[PDB]
Amino acid sequence: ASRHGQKGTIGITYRREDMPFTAEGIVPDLIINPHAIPSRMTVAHLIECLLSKVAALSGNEGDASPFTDITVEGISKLLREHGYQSRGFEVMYNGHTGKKLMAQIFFGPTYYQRLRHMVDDKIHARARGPMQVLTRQPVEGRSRDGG
Amino acid sequence: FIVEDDESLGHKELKVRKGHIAKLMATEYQDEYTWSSLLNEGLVEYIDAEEEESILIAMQPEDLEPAAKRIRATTFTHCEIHPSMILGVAASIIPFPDHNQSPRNTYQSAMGKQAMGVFLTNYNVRMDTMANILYYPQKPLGTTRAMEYLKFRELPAGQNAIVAIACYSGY
Amino acid sequence: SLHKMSMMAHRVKVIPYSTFRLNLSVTSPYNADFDGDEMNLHVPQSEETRAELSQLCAVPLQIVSPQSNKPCMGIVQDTLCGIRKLTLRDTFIELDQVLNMLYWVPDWDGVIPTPAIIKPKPLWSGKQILSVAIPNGIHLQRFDEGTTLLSPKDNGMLIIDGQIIFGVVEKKTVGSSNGGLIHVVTREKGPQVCAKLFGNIQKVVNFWLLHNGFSTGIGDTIADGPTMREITETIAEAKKKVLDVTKEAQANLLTAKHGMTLRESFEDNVVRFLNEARDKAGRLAEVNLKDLNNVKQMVMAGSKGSFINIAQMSACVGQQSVEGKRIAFGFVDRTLPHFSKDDYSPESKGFVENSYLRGLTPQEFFFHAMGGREGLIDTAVKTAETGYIQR
Amino acid sequence: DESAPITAEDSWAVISAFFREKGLVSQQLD
Amino acid sequence: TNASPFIKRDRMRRNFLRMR
Amino acid sequence: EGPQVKIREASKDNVDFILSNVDLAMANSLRRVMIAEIPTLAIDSVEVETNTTVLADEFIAHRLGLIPLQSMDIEQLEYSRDCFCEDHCDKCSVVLTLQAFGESESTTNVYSKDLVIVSNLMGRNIGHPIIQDKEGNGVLICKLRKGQELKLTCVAKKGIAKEHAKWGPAAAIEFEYDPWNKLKHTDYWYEQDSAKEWPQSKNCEYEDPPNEGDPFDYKAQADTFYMNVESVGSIPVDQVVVRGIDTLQKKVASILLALTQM
Amino acid sequence: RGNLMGKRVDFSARTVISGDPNLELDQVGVPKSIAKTLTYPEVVTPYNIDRLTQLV
Amino acid sequence: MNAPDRFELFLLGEGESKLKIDPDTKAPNAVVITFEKEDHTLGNLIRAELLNDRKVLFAAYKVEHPFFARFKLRIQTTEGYDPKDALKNACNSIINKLGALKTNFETEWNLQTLA
Amino acid sequence: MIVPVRCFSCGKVVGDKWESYLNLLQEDELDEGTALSRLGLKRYCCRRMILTHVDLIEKFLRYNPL
Amino acid sequence: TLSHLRRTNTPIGRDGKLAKPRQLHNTHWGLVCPAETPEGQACGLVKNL
Amino acid sequence: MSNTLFDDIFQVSEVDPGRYNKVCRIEAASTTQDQCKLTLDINVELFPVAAQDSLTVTIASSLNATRSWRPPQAGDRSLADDYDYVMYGTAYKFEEVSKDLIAVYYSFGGLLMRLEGNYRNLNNLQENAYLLIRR
Ligand SMILES: [Zn+2]
Ligand SMILES: [Zn+2]
Repeated sequence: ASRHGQKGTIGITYRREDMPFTAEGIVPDLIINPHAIPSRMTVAHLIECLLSKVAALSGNEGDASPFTDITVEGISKLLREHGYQSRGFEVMYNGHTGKKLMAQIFFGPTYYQRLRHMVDDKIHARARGPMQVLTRQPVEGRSRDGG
Repeated sequence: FIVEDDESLGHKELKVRKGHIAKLMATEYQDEYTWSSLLNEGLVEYIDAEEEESILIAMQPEDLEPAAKRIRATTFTHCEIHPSMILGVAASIIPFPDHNQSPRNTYQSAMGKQAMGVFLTNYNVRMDTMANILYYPQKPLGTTRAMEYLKFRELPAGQNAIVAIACYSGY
Repeated sequence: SLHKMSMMAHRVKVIPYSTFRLNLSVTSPYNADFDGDEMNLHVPQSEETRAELSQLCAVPLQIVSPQSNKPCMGIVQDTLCGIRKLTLRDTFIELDQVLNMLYWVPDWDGVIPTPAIIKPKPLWSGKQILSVAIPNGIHLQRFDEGTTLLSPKDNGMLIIDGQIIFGVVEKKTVGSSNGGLIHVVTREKGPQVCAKLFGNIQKVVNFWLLHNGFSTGIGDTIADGPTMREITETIAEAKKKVLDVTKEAQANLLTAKHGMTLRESFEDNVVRFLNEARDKAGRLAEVNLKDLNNVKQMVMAGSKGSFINIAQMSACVGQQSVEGKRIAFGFVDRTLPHFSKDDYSPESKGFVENSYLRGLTPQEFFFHAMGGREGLIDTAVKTAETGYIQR
Repeated sequence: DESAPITAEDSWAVISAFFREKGLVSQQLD
Repeated sequence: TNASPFIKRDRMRRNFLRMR
Repeated sequence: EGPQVKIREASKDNVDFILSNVDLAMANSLRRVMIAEIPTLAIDSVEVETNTTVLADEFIAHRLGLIPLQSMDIEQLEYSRDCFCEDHCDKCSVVLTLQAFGESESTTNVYSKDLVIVSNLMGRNIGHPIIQDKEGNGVLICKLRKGQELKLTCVAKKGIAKEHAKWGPAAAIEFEYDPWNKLKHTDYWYEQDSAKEWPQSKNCEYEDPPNEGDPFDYKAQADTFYMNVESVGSIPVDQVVVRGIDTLQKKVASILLALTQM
Repeated sequence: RGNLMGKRVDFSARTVISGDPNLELDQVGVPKSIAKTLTYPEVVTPYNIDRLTQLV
Repeated sequence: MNAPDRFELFLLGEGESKLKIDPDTKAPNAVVITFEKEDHTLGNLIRAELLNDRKVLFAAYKVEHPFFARFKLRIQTTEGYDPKDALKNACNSIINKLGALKTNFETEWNLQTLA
Repeated sequence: MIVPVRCFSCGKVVGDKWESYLNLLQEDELDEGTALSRLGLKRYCCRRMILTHVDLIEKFLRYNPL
Repeated sequence: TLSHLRRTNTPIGRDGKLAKPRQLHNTHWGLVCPAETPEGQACGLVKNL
Repeated sequence: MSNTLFDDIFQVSEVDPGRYNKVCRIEAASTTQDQCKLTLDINVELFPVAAQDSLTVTIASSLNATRSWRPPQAGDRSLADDYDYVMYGTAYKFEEVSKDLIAVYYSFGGLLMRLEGNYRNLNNLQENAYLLIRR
């Protein structure tokens, strides 16, 4: 999950040679679907991505700082003079065939953290296991090999 | 912050001054003002939940103090220290929290307690039931001022990754 | 489980990498996003139970919802956006791409349809290639609001014999709807062909979406200068109207609207004015917004987003709410301790004039928190009461 | 000058002084 | 107008170092 | 002859060049083969004889696994899987050993230039960990103070980058064609101007500007690629380009002989 | 309400889910571990004798 | 337990071939081929160059599922000309072209090394 | 924790550069953005790691085990 | 851990009404965080300073 | 055997961009017949047009039951393919207006077109055809 309530899990994984890739060769770590943007209305996630990119380029670590006066316009000017597109977009190529994608996409660094609900503690199955005493039923307990 | 009324500079001003704050910075970098030493001559005031029915507060220290970005009374008695300090510990981690929806903030403030990183430094000594330590914990590129006080830059939550908001056909 | 779905049967394909795995179309009957949800499996143990399970509880003979006489399935977010993207008059496909797409359709008979153009060049239209997935002998008409049989706006729909003729594919055709394509094919051809229909459509649109790419970002949300200026002056004149009403009220001459008390009339007038302002500004932003804007692409493409979402992200948030009345004087005579007493100007009582792009002044931030909290607690009580009454 | 007013950036010094004194669990300890 | 996007302290550290 | 090649510039660690008379799948497949299929050498299995440090054991394993190794002579030996032997003969593997001590009062670092080759090197240039900087230290592994001990036994094997990112030489890649968008394989999101709102490519000037008004050259086709390869340093960059070409053709010839044998 | 009208059962499994656009609707993807734990009896006929013999 | 690792990602068919030659039944002179332990990095190349050849009529490859390192390929062409001959011609073209590329690269590399 | 070896995105070895990047900020009084530039990390996927990695290892190390 | 150290709780009873203390109040300003709360059976019941 | 099935000369009145990027709208009048009228969509990038352009149209039911499509076979072709703009489609609606003037609607993939005219009210078309435009 992000710092904005975008919790989610990994669908599948890919290596680089079929991950999509940009002109400088910055192959991304992870890709999330665009439809999580509008209905969740999570603008600050996008703003963070932009500011984080320009912070990493400049060296100067960024600043979130709620009721300040930092605007995306100022962020955009600064990032443009660092030599990228003014809204963080990017030309990027289908790593299968090397062809250009049509629509340019958003791209940048963003801060995540890893949650404790891991699948290895939630997978559970039982066929004909142990058996309760008072009611003669399958017992409880994922750890106790229950039903 | 307390705001005196009658200034020989005319209008109205809060009592604390640049000299005091320079003395504060000097005390910090000494590594003998305190918060208490700032109390003991009437610069800040403790206010309970009721005197707000008797006082008047300014947002900025400039908002009415002299007589394409963002859209933003002459009897002020107090000015608040900084408006970002209406938040709480968890919600002081959300970057730009004024730029999204409130229920999303509430979700994030719930989920952050489920995150993992380091939690202490003597963790090699402490036997414990369940502990979760990750490998290469990175301070976040974006940040806000409060998490400096939360020591969060010293003990970060997760790592920061290069993302791409695309729909790459499947998953 | 609440209704007849969410016990449906499946065939099993064993896969590696431990987790379950299911098609995206069946997601909404289960009512289950992948945010960490969990399912349950139940293996039958004999021939009778296997047979009746396969012949009743299998998915493909449950497309039409008995509870509301329209199909509960459909195609969803990614393929919906991709299918509107693919079905436009302004797009085209060349030979190698169309060969790979044709091989992606599994039941493809092995004939390549002649392209629409031999022009100097062989190119196929997205409508033309998508017609391969549609099986033959299907007919459908829409004729909505344009559609003079020479459809200039390209709205509407028409299919002769499994071939698109004109019309942009949209949720009003391929999502769950009363005269929907899914409804038509299930009622007509046979209610297991439709499963293969979903498979074909999903595969081909996903492949083409892979090789087209689609995204969005900040620059979708930002607006244009003059339109922003018009938004600002619109909200300003709304404030002027409010101030005029307050002056009239404070001068004790008002009409004192019938059936209502004086203060009730005043509150009604001001809330009406502010909501009209928000609507007008949002309409202004939307009609400015370019056709290359991706949130516009999704929102007129069906799947996600809304008019009010666009309006709130760009133009104005609008007046916050605590059960109809706006924010009441919890503190005596004032809403919050940063104003003088006895105000009714909208910013003091809680009109978040600003927008999510520009962020909120802290008072407006607080009122926003109020409204959201109200929604949460209402959900947390209604769920328990509705569960009891359902039982 | 020393008697000039305070631009809003500066108050983080005051906040640092406050936290350096009180800590965070101060109410429990008190 | 400079809009202040990041942090800085040690310029003011030496500023009071010679203002003293 | 065919696919001409032009070198723009070169260094010890990266080659930047031009590729012409070639097709798009050819270039892209060359890219992927270079990024995934080059055989090399890397440390693979490790035996902790004795750990004491605060640093955790599987950190020591994983961080050992990522040190690049000298692999000029990689073709001389063969895979442990195909090997006639069992348990890491000299003719399929190499052995590494590490020693550390908390000697000083201050903290002592353990750099990559401390692990030493032990087994028979049989005169083939293999296994010496690369020292890129000019100060002798390799890459940092671990830190110790005054009482901690490490005794490590390590075995390197062949491996390729497909099943782990250990065995990569690739480390980055670059790729570009039609910097002026004459092929119209994209169109620019914008709000006033495509031309104003996008920065020019660095590779713009090696082709002429699109001449402003001539109709859409529909019959044309992509050529003239722009590559920049930048190896990590486990192997020289000319070697990685030539080996990638070689292994791609080895793959294709393998499928050809399989077909003929069928 | 907890032992007659509803109860624990047997032959069941529980994991988390993810999308896949390479399964048609009546299909479901199951991990090999789950399919190794679960089972289902078959009666031996003349038709399935060899296949069941091999599978034993 | 039986969840596969990355050994089966590229190691050729253990007790198995490298490819299958199965005839289609829906159009004249069409074959599907199933390669395995390979993916886009070979399939796109073969399809593109085989399409560049003129005597074929259809050539398209797909991978069924990224969990499996197998992929298919369908070729049909006009009469007399065998699809297997088409495929072997394509492979010979590939080996020749990139052998030329290789030699060209060492020449220019040695030239760029000054003196 | 140590610096990572080999940037997760790209793969270039990092970890030789750490103490160098330190002493570029100890005695050379240099601005850090230029410090990474003169260290020679021109892509930014590599750059994020040195800029954001924290060094908990010495704070661990100031115990006295055995 | 810090969040759990500064943490407040009130009792109410069985079900309770709406405009009773579940919903956020004006007086809460600057004292209790208007953003955090657990959801479900405690929203507005457990709050942080 | 597969001759022309309707041929004429059309003067374009004007062109509508259609608020798209590669296709546009074109309407025209026949120079010869005073009542025959046309509307049409053109992939304007392959064949840019403007007002006051004479255009030649040709229906051409075939080129001499159909097979799969073929890559175009570079040999000499005694066909209707010595044009510059060749486009395959299907008829879908017939219409009687003014008790003389037939109208017909042919689709092209997603592109649409229209005729008028009352002379050839049986010689006119049938269910699908090509479309041939030169210069
Ligand atoms: Zn061996
Ligand atoms: Zn990197």
